[PDB]
Amino acid sequence: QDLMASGNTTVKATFGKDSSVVKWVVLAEVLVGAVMYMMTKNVKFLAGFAIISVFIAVGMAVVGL
Amino acid sequence: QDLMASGNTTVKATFGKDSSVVKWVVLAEVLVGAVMYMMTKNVKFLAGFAIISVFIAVGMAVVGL
Amino acid sequence: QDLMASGNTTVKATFGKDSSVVKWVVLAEVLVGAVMYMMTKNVKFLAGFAIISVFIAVGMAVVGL
Amino acid sequence: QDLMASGNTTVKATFGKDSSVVKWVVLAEVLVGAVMYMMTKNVKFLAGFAIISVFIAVGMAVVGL
Amino acid sequence: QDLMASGNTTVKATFGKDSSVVKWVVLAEVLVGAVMYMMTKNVKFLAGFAIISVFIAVGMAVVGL
Amino acid sequence: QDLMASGNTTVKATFGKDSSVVKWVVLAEVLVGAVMYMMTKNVKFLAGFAIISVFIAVGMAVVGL
Amino acid sequence: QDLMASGNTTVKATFGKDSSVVKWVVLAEVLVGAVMYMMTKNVKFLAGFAIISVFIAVGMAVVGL
Amino acid sequence: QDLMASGNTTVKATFGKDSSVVKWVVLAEVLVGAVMYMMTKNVKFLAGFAIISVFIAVGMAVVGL
Amino acid sequence: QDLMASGNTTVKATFGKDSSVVKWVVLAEVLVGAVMYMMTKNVKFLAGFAIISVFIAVGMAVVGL
Amino acid sequence: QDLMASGNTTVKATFGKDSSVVKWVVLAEVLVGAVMYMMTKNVKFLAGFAIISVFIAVGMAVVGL
Amino acid sequence: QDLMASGNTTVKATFGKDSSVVKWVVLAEVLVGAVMYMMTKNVKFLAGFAIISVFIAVGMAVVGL
Amino acid sequence: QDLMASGNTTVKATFGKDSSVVKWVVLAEVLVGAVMYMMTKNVKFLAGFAIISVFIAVGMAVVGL
Amino acid sequence: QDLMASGNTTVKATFGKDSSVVKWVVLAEVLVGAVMYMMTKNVKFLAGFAIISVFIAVGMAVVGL
Amino acid sequence: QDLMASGNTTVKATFGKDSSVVKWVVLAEVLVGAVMYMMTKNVKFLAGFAIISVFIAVGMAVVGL
Amino acid sequence: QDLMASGNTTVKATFGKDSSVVKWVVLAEVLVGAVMYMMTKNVKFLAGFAIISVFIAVGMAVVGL
Amino acid sequence: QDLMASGNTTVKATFGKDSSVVKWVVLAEVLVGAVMYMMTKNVKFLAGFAIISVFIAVGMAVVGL
Amino acid sequence: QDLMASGNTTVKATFGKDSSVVKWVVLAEVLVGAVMYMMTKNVKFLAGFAIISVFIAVGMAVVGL
Amino acid sequence: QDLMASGNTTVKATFGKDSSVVKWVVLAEVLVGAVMYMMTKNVKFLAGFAIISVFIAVGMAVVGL
Amino acid sequence: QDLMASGNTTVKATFGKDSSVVKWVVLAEVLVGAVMYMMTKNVKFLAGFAIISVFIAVGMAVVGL
Amino acid sequence: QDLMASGNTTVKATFGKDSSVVKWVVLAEVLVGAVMYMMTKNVKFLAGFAIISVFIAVGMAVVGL
Ligand SMILES: CCCC/C=C/CCCCCCCC(=O)OC[C@H](COP(=O)([O-])O)OC(=O)CCCCCCCCCCCCC
Ligand SMILES: CCCC/C=C/CCCCCCCC(=O)OC[C@H](COP(=O)([O-])O)OC(=O)CCCCCCCCCCCCC
Ligand SMILES: CCCC/C=C/CCCCCCCC(=O)OC[C@H](COP(=O)([O-])O)OC(=O)CCCCCCCCCCCCC
Ligand SMILES: CCCC/C=C/CCCCCCCC(=O)OC[C@H](COP(=O)([O-])O)OC(=O)CCCCCCCCCCCCC
Ligand SMILES: CCCC/C=C/CCCCCCCC(=O)OC[C@H](COP(=O)([O-])O)OC(=O)CCCCCCCCCCCCC
Ligand SMILES: CCCC/C=C/CCCCCCCC(=O)OC[C@H](COP(=O)([O-])O)OC(=O)CCCCCCCCCCCCC
Ligand SMILES: CCCC/C=C/CCCCCCCC(=O)OC[C@H](COP(=O)([O-])O)OC(=O)CCCCCCCCCCCCC
Ligand SMILES: CCCC/C=C/CCCCCCCC(=O)OC[C@H](COP(=O)([O-])O)OC(=O)CCCCCCCCCCCCC
Ligand SMILES: CCCC/C=C/CCCCCCCC(=O)OC[C@H](COP(=O)([O-])O)OC(=O)CCCCCCCCCCCCC
Ligand SMILES: CCCC/C=C/CCCCCCCC(=O)OC[C@H](COP(=O)([O-])O)OC(=O)CCCCCCCCCCCCC
Ligand SMILES: CCCC/C=C/CCCCCCCC(=O)OC[C@H](COP(=O)([O-])O)OC(=O)CCCCCCCCCCCCC
Ligand SMILES: CCCC/C=C/CCCCCCCC(=O)OC[C@H](COP(=O)([O-])O)OC(=O)CCCCCCCCCCCCC
Ligand SMILES: CCCC/C=C/CCCCCCCC(=O)OC[C@H](COP(=O)([O-])O)OC(=O)CCCCCCCCCCCCC
Ligand SMILES: CCCC/C=C/CCCCCCCC(=O)OC[C@H](COP(=O)([O-])O)OC(=O)CCCCCCCCCCCCC
Ligand SMILES: CCCC/C=C/CCCCCCCC(=O)OC[C@H](COP(=O)([O-])O)OC(=O)CCCCCCCCCCCCC
Ligand SMILES: CCCC/C=C/CCCCCCCC(=O)OC[C@H](COP(=O)([O-])O)OC(=O)CCCCCCCCCCCCC
Repeated sequence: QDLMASGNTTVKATFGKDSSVVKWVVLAEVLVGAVMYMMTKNVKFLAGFAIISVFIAVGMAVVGL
Repeated sequence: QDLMASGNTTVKATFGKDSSVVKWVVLAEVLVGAVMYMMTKNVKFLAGFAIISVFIAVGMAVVGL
Repeated sequence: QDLMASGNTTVKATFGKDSSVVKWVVLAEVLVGAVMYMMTKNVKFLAGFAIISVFIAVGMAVVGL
Repeated sequence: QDLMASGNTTVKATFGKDSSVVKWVVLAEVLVGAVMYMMTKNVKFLAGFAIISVFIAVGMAVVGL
Repeated sequence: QDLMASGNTTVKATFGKDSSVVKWVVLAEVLVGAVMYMMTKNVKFLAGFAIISVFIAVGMAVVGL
Repeated sequence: QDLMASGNTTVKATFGKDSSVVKWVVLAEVLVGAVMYMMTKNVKFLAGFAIISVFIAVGMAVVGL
Repeated sequence: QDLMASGNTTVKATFGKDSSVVKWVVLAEVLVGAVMYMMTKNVKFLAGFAIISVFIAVGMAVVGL
Repeated sequence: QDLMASGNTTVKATFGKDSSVVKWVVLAEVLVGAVMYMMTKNVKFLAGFAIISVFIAVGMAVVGL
Repeated sequence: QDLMASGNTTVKATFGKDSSVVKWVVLAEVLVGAVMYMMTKNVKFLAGFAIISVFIAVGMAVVGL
Repeated sequence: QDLMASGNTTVKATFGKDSSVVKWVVLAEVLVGAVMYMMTKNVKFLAGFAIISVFIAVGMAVVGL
Repeated sequence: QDLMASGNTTVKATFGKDSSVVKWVVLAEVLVGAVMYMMTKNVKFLAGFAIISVFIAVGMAVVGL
Repeated sequence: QDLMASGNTTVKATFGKDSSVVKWVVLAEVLVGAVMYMMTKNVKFLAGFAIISVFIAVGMAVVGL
Repeated sequence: QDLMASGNTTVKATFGKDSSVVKWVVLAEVLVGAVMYMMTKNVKFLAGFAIISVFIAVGMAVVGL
Repeated sequence: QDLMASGNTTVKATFGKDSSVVKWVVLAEVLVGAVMYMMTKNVKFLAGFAIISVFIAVGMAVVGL
Repeated sequence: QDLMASGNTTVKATFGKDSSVVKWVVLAEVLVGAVMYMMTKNVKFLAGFAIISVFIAVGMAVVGL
Repeated sequence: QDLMASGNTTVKATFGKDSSVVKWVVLAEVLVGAVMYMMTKNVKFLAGFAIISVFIAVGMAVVGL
Repeated sequence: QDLMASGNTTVKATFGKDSSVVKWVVLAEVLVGAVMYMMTKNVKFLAGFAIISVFIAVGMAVVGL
Repeated sequence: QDLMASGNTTVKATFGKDSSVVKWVVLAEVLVGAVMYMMTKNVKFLAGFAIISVFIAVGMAVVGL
Repeated sequence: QDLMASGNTTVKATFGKDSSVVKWVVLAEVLVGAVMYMMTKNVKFLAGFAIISVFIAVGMAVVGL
Repeated sequence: QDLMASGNTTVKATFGKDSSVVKWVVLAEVLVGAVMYMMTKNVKFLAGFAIISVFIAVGMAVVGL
């Protein structure tokens, strides 16, 4: 008797591991990092996209959708 | 002579430990954390999904539904 | 010559220490706290369910139903 | 020559210090306070049942039934 | 010798668990919630249809028509 | 003996899943979001139309008209 | 038996993909961005008109008017 | 059946490519840059008017008024 | 044998699609919107006359006078 | 057989495009904007009289008095 | 048949281009600017009276009283 | 028919070129500059009273009271 | 054959342009404005007596007593 | 034939230019300003009594009692 | 014929130049200044009691009670 | 006829020159200064208690309680 | 021939300057002010009893009983 | 001939200087201040009980019961 | 003739010097201070429980319950 | 007659010296210190867990639960 069971499918494909939103977030990270590195010359901005990637992976395994 | 005993079943499966609402809350946490980390570069946002998980567990054992 | 003595039983089992209404109130507290913590990142919301629990206990001993 | 002297007994046991109505009023106070605290997070609602209790005591000593 | 026994049938099918009025009430809830969420951006409006559903169920079991 | 059975058809096509009112609500959401994003520059307004869409779907399956 | 079918045409041409309101919103974005960049010298304001454009496109395909 | 078609002309000549407001914005940029360069001696302020100019051009071609 | 058939003509020209009352209502809307926008500076008042117009159209087609 | 046709003339000259009320509204806008700019130093108040002007024009063409 | 034509004269001399209210507004601007410059040492306050002057001029030509 | 013409005299002598308020503002500038120079040893504070003086002069000629 | 012609004189001097009632209304406005300005510090109260004056003038010319 | 001419004298001396009420209003202004300045340290409160004084003067000349 | 002339005496001695309320206000200023200086180490708080004193003097001469 | 004359005594001994509150303020100053000097090694913190002392003296002579 | 002259004495001592009712009103004012100040921390409540006192005095001199 | 003289005694001992109500008000002040100081860390809450005490004293001397 | 004398006992033991509420307030202070010190590293939070303790003592001696 | 005596036990074991919350606070301190030391290389972060420990001890002895 679960009254919100009908939506998982949609959610899983719009906000999920294989979805467009996630790729847009990672693309934004790349561009922000490049623009900041040009202005400050600080190496901490060259790792940005890596730490996010691993993070997202570890996250989606805890939800189990 | 308990007059609201008939509903527990439904409640327990719609708002419970094994329910879709809880997974949607945790998914929202992941996405909010990623978007905030991209804009501020602050590490406090990388722990978000963990502290929530433990919290929910400790909560559902106190209700005992 | 008490004219409302016949109802205590029912009341005590519908609005009492061992009743479904109380568990629904505590469950609502858990869910509200999680949703608020996700949006504000403020630790005051992680204690909610504890303070309510003790409160209810201290209350039901003063009524003595 | 008091023409309403016959009823005190009944009144004293239905609307009195040791009566069911008073316990139902205090129980309602507990429940209202918990539900309001969950929605507002304001501490003024955690004192409700105390101030009522003392109040009722001081009242019943002035009537002297 | 029950003088209003003839009507239950009609009532049970016009104002009952399986009736059109109940579905119209739940539909109104959905639409009101969507319109309010668009104007305020407050999440309390996304739960509306669930709490009503459970409520109606628990109600119709107490009447026993 | 259901006395309001004659109207479902009309209702289902005027206030339903495939109806004009729903599309006008979603269009209003798009426009409100764009105007607010221009003035505040806050990303929470870029998700508006998605969360509403899923919501409506999950709603219309619970009514079953 | 749809009772509001007569208006779509008008709506689609006044609040639509090819309408004047949308162009006025995008023009406002350009001007706000220029005035803010002059006062703060922050590059985040140089992307404004792009993100809005894509957004509107993705929106109008979900409504399907 | 476009109900706001009558205004484009006026808008296009008051808030447009060939309008006085745009020239006042660029003039303000020149003056702000000179005053800031005098106080800080930083070369980033000598490019201000160029980047704005190109920006406005690219903007007005996307609106197509 | 319709006993009120003689009046439609008059009604249709005094309270109708092409009548003076409707234009006075729309004129009042324009003036109220301008006066409110001057005092609050809120954009919701700039759409008033549009939503009314479409509304009236959709209405007069349902009456069919 | 239009029973309110006699008044348009008067209305059109008292509440119209060429009327004193409209000029008083625009004058009030100028003065309010100046007084607010003096106290806050915010540029949004320097555009007030323009947006109103265009608005009124677009309005009076939809009424067609 | 203009019913408010009798007042323009008075208005034009009390709230107009050559009126005392306007001079009091500009005087207030001068004094506010001096007091703020003394406390912050920020040059943006030295232009205040100029931008207001031009503004008022451009305004009074659009009203045409 | 100017309805606020009676006050200029008073205003001109209380908030004017030859008034006490202006001298108090300039005196405050002197004292603030001395106290700041003692703590920072920065020469920009030794010009304060000059730039204000010229400013006030140029201001009072634009008001023409 | 006008049956109420005898009273105009009296009316015109008791409720008229040159009458005591009007001066008492304007005096009340002055006092209310001062008391409100002292408590709120809002400038809208400093214009009160002006707008009323013009209003009364424009009114008495429309009656023509 | 003015029927309320007998009272002006009294009014003019109780609610007038030379009356006690006006002095009490100005005294209240002084005290409110001092108490607010002590708590906020904002200079806008040091001008209060001046602006009121001029205001009252300009008011009493328009009434002409 | 002044109807509130009887109270000046009392007022003048309770809310006046030589009254206890004024001394309590100045004492509060001293204490607030000391406590704030201890926490911030900012010299603007060492002048507080002086500026208030002069202010009160200049005020009481304008009321003339 | 001074209506608040009865309290001076109490005030003068609780908030006065010879009172405990003043000594607690000076003690707090000593402790804050020592803790700050330990962390920054800046000599400006070694004068704190002196400047406060003189200040309080000069203050209490202006109140004259 | 005054037909109600016999009662003044009684009235003057029950509702008068030296009567118990007046003291009860002033006592109520004190208590209300204290309770409100405790809950809001707003200084306007500390003046209550003073303004009432003067008021009553000025009132009883106008009646002359 | 004072008709309410019989009650002063009772009033004076229930609502008076030496009464329980006053002590309960002061106790409430202490507790409210402590709870607020814990949450905000603002020193204004540490003076609460003092200012009330003096206030009550000054009040009871004006009533003279 | 004190009508609320019967309650002091209860009050004195529930809201008093030796009561559980006071210990819960001090415990809350300890926990809040520790959590804040962990996040900010500011020493002002290490004194919290001391200043409250003394405060409560000084308070309970002024009430004298 | 202590009305909240029933809860101490629970409180003492959930918020106490031997409780899980305290250990979680100290664990958080360790982790925050390590992460900060890695990024800044400042030795002040290596003492964190010690100062907290002593603090908590000294606190729990003052409450005496
Ligand atoms: C729906 C369409 C999505 C389209 C995705 C394309 C994204 C392209 C973004 C490129 C922007 C580059 C701008 C930039 O680098 O400026 C630097 C600023 C730094 O500002 P700050 O650190 O000084 O406060 O950086 C910032 O502060 C933030 C600016 C960038 C944030 C906006 C992008 C958010 C999109 C996230 C999508 C969420 C979808 C639900
Ligand atoms: C029923 C369908 C549920 C679908 C669940 C999908 C959720 C996907 C959400 C992704 C949104 C990402 C937006 C974002 O990151 O923006 C950042 C903002 C921060 O705003 P602020 O901190 O500046 O005030 O973040 C915010 O402030 C909050 C924005 C996100 C909150 C909306 C999500 C709430 C859904 C909870 C479901 C409750 C169900 C009863
Ligand atoms: C009879 C069936 C009971 C079913 C119980 C299931 C409860 C599940 C509730 C989950 C709701 C989550 C919504 C949420 O978190 O939104 C946050 C808002 C906060 O609003 P605000 O602070 O901005 O004013 O939060 C709020 O403001 C309040 C929203 C939640 C209140 C509704 C729940 C009340 C049920 C209490 C039952 C009483 C029974 C007599
Ligand atoms: C004879 C049988 C008695 C049974 C007693 C059981 C009582 C259980 C009550 C639980 C109700 C909880 C509902 C609740 O908390 O909602 C909050 C509202 C607040 O409304 P508002 O503040 O926004 O106006 O709260 C309210 O506004 C008031 C709602 C509660 C009032 C109804 C209870 C009155 C019973 C009193 C008995 C009198 C007997 C003569
Ligand atoms: C017999 C045919 C039934 C047809 C059912 C279709 C229902 C469709 C309703 C859609 C209406 C949407 C309007 C809306 O969302 O406006 C918001 C307002 C909120 O007003 P407020 O909160 O500001 O006071 O919302 C409101 O305040 C209430 C407006 C909606 C209430 C009217 C619907 C009641 C129908 C119930 C049927 C009962 C049958 C016995
Ligand atoms: C029947 C014809 C329907 C036609 C549909 C076209 C809708 C087009 C709407 C475009 C309006 C844009 C205005 C806007 O963005 O202003 C922002 C405001 C925000 O106000 P606030 O947040 O500051 O209180 O936003 C608001 O607060 C709300 C303003 C918009 C609400 C009005 C639209 C409601 C239509 C819903 C239709 C219901 C049908 C039953
Ligand atoms: C119907 C005729 C439409 C005419 C369209 C022409 C638009 C031209 C607008 C140019 C305004 C430039 C002003 C400006 O840049 O000031 C900056 C402010 C920023 O304020 P803030 O960030 O400090 O709160 O910016 C703001 O905060 C917002 C100010 C701009 C908002 C007003 C424009 C809204 C028009 C939207 C049309 C909706 C139609 C339904
Ligand atoms: C309608 C008439 C328009 C007249 C146009 C003439 C503009 C002349 C402006 C010259 C101002 C020079 C002042 C200056 O350089 O000071 C520097 C400050 C920097 O402040 P900050 O960086 O320290 O926060 O700079 C600033 O922070 C901003 C100060 C300048 C902003 C005001 C100009 C805005 C006019 C835009 C017109 C919009 C029309 C809708
Ligand atoms: C026949 C003799 C006439 C004597 C004329 C002398 C008038 C002197 C009036 C001075 C009253 C000042 C009181 C005041 O300022 O209080 C403010 C209140 C505001 O109340 P609110 O806004 O909070 O609802 O303000 C108000 O709300 C209204 C209070 C004032 C209204 C009473 C005056 C009406 C007289 C009009 C004469 C009509 C003759 C037919
Ligand atoms: C008939 C006898 C008249 C006696 C005149 C003596 C007046 C002495 C008044 C001194 C009061 C000082 C109180 C004070 O400064 O508190 C500040 C508050 C501010 O409140 P807020 O801004 O936070 O809403 O300030 C306020 O909000 C308003 C409080 C003061 C208003 C009351 C005085 C009104 C008297 C006007 C006389 C009218 C006669 C018709
Ligand atoms: C009738 C008896 C009068 C007794 C007079 C003795 C006054 C002694 C006051 C000493 C209080 C010291 C408290 C203090 O310094 O705290 C600082 C706060 C600053 O708060 P903030 O700036 O952070 O908002 O400071 C504040 O924000 C304000 C706190 C002080 C305000 C209360 C004193 C008002 C009394 C005025 C008397 C008016 C009589 C009508
Ligand atoms: C009623 C009992 C009074 C007991 C008096 C004993 C006072 C002992 C205080 C010792 C505290 C030492 C703490 C310390 O030095 O920390 C440094 C901080 C500096 O903070 P910041 O500069 O980084 O913002 O310093 C601060 O920022 C401020 C912290 C100290 C302020 C609290 C003391 C105020 C008491 C004043 C009494 C007023 C009575 C009405
Ligand atoms: C004949 C015996 C008289 C005995 C006199 C003793 C009076 C003692 C009164 C103490 C009551 C304290 C209660 C209190 O402070 O509560 C605050 C409320 C405020 O309510 P609100 O502002 O939120 O609407 O305050 C109020 O709203 C009003 C509550 C107080 C009003 C009742 C007192 C009226 C007595 C007047 C005597 C008239 C005799 C003809
Ligand atoms: C007859 C028996 C009397 C018993 C007296 C014992 C009193 C004990 C009270 C302890 C309550 C502590 C609660 C507290 O501190 O919460 C803080 C709130 C602040 O709320 P806010 O500022 O956010 O609106 O604080 C408040 O807003 C107000 C809450 C406290 C007010 C209730 C106490 C009133 C009793 C007055 C007695 C009057 C007798 C006629
Ligand atoms: C009846 C049972 C009582 C049980 C007592 C146990 C208390 C344990 C409390 C531990 C809470 C720790 C939470 C915490 O430290 O979070 C920090 C926040 C700071 O918030 P902010 O400064 O950012 O606005 O801190 C806060 O802002 C406030 C959060 C803590 C306030 C809630 C505790 C109040 C209880 C008082 C009892 C009154 C009884 C009448
Ligand atoms: C109920 C389950 C509890 C689980 C306990 C496990 C705690 C593990 C925490 C590890 C987090 C490490 C994150 C970190 O080091 O980031 C550094 C930031 C510094 O931020 P800032 O200084 O730049 O403002 O650090 C911060 O600013 C603060 C981030 C850490 C604060 C969150 C932990 C609070 C838990 C307290 C429990 C209270 C229970 C009532």
